[PDB]
Amino acid sequence: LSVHQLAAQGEMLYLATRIEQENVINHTDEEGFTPLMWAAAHGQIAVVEFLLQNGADPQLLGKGRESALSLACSKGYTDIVKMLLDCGVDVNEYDWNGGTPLLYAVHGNHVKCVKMLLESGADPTIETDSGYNSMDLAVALGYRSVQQVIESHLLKLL
Amino acid sequence: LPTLPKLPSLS
Repeated sequence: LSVHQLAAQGEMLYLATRIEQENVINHTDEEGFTPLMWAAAHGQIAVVEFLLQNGADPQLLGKGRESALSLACSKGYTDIVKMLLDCGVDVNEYDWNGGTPLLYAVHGNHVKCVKMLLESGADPTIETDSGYNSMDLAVALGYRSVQQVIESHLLKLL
Repeated sequence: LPTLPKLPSLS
């Protein structure tokens, strides 16, 4: 099983073995995804920790500029988001799908993730090419708790 | 294959 797959399944033994045999920790697949990205996408906290501790680069992006952060944000994997935020990744980066970590957190109704992003410097007034920001999206989708967190943050700034 | 949701896209 590829290192990506071992990561996605949380197969700590086989994954730890493989990092010994070959230097493959940052090896990308066809879509530019690192094992770390696969681990983030599947909410494998233990694996994410293992990978970061063993040289995995959290800033590496997919072909469509996908990030480990946005992948974890989109699913509401709060514990992984914290870890990656603590790596010092950019919070405000866009991908080709026009999404940012905040927009994916908002889209998924992940209130805790939204709070965490905003506290890490994610800017809720940055817009997609369509002209809507994170507040707009929260209002559009009817996510009232998410709306309040964003509005509260904005209010404290002004 | 890890996937992100398609987000709203306005004309």
